Amino acid sequence: KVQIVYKPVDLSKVTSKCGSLGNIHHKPGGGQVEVKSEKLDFKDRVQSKIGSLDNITHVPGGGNKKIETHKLTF
Amino acid sequence: KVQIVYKPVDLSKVTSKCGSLGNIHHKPGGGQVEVKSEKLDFKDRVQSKIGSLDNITHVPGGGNKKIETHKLTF
Amino acid sequence: KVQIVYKPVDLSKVTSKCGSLGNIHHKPGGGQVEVKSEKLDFKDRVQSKIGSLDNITHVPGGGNKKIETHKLTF
Amino acid sequence: KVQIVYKPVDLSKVTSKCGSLGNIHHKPGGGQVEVKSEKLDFKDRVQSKIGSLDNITHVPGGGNKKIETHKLTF
Amino acid sequence: KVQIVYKPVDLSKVTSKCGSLGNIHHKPGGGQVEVKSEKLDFKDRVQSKIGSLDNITHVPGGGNKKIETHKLTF
Amino acid sequence: KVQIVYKPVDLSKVTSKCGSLGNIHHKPGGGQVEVKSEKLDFKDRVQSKIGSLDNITHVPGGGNKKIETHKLTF
Amino acid sequence: KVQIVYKPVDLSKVTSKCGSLGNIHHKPGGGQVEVKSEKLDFKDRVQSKIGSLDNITHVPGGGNKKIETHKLTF
Amino acid sequence: KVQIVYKPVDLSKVTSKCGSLGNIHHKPGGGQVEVKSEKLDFKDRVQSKIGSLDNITHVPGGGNKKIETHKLTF
Amino acid sequence: KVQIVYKPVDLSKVTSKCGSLGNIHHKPGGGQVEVKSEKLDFKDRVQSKIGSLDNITHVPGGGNKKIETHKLTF
Amino acid sequence: KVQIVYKPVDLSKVTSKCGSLGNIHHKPGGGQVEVKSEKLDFKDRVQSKIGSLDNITHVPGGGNKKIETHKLTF
Repeated sequence: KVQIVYKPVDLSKVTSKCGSLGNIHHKPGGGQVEVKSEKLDFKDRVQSKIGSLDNITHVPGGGNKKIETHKLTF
Repeated sequence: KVQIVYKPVDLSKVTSKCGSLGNIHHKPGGGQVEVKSEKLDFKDRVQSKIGSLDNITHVPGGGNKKIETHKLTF
Repeated sequence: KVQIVYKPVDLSKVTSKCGSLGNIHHKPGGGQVEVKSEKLDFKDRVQSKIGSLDNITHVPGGGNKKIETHKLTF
Repeated sequence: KVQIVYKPVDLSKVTSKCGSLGNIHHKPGGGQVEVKSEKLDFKDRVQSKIGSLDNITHVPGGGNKKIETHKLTF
Repeated sequence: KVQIVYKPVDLSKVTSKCGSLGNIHHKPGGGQVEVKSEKLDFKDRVQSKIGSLDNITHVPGGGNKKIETHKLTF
Repeated sequence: KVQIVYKPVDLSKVTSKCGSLGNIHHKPGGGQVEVKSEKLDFKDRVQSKIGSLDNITHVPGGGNKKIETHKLTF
Repeated sequence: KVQIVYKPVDLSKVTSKCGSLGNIHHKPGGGQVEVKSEKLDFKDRVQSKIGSLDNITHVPGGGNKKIETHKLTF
Repeated sequence: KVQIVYKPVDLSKVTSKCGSLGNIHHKPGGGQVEVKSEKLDFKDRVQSKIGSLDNITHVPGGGNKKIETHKLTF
Repeated sequence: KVQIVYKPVDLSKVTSKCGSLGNIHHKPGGGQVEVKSEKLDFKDRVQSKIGSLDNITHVPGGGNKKIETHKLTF
Repeated sequence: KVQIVYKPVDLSKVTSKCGSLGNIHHKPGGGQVEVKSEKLDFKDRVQSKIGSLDNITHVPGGGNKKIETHKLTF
């Protein structure tokens, strides 16, 4: 006889307050990416990024995160 | 006899407040991406990004996230 | 006879307050990335980033995180 | 007969307050990355970053973290 | 007969207050990274960073951390 | 050339919570009021209360009040 | 050239919590008020209360108050 | 050339918590008030209270108050 | 050229906590007030209270108060 | 050229905690007040209280007070 009770309780908070957010300047000089290759052989669950240039501005009013995993294996 | 009870309880909060958000300038210089190759062989669940240039501005009023996974395997 | 009770309790807080956030300048000089290769053989759960240049500005009003994992194996 | 009770209790806080945050200047000179190779053989859960240049500005209003792991193995 | 009770209690705080944070200048001269190789053979849970140049400015309003691990093995 | 920008931001709150409010007894003994004169001569925006015996019970579930005035004169 | 920018930010709160409020007894003995004169001559914005016996019970669940005035004169 | 920037930030709070409030007894003995004159001559913004016997019970769950004034004169 | 920047930051608090507030007894003996004159001549912003017997019980769960004034004169 | 920067920062607090507040007895013997004159002549911003017998009980759960004044004159 096996009895398993799984009842975690979560009443947590992840929060923020901000009066004013601003005057943000993202102005990098432009750059160069040069990639030289001959043969590309990609097999079986392969993930790739080749030859990439990017500029990202991310300014959320709050970007709080809560990540939660629950796993029960019997 | 096996008895499994799975009843997690979640009353959490992920929140934010922002008075004012703004005056955000994304003005990078333009760049260059150059990719040279000959043979591209991509097989079996392969994901790729080749030769890419991008500019992303992301300014949510709040971009809070809650990610939750529940898995029970018997 | 096996009896397992799993009932962790979480009433925690991850929080922040900020009056004013701003006057942030991201203005790096542009750079160069040059990659030379011949043969790329990527197999079986391989992840890669080759030849990459990037500029990221990340200014959340608060970016608090709560990461939680619960695992029960029987 | 085996009886296991797992009931940890967490009422903790991770918090911060900041009056004013700002006047942050990220202005590095541009640099160069040059990578020369011939054969790239990547197999079985391999993760790589080759030939990379980056500039990151990260200025959260608070970026407090709480990381928690709960594992019960029977 | 085995009876195990696991009930740790945590009411701790990790906190900070800061009146004013600012006037931070990150302005390194640009540098150079040059890597020369021929054969790259990476197998079985291998993680690598080759040929890398980076500039990171990290200025949180508070970046307090609480890391906690709970493990019970029977 | 005159430019006036009036853009105040208000995300405030005035609030209350009360579990239970009650068993309030207003039972003053009766009294007497006597006012005597020969002539009343009232002119030009006169406000008056003469000879009064009022009994008032005021028990709101909350009587939170917010008064806000915005005036711009040019 | 005159430029006026008026942009105050208010994320404040006035609040209260009360578990239980009660068993309040207002039971003053009755009294007497006597006011005598021959003539009342009131002119130009006169406000008056003459000869009064008031009994007031005021028991709000919270009577939190916020008064805010913003005035810009040019 | 005149530039005026008025941008105060307020993230303050006025608060209270009370478990239980009560068993308040207002039971003054009744008294007497006698006021006598022959003539009242009131002019130009006169405010007055003459001959009074008031009994006031004021028991808020919280009577927290916040008064704020912002004035800009040019 | 005149530049005025007014940007004060307020993250303050005025607060109180009280477990229990009560068993307050206001039971003064009744008294007497007698005021006599022949003429009252009040002019130009006169404020007065003549002949009074007031009984006041004031028992807030908290009567925390915050008064703030901001004045900019140019 | 005149540049004035007014940016004070306030992260202060005025607070109190009280376990229990009570058993307060206000029971003065009744008394008498007699005021006599023939004429009252009050002019131009006169504030007065004549002939009074007040009984006041004031028992807040906390009556913490914060008064703040900011004045900039140019």
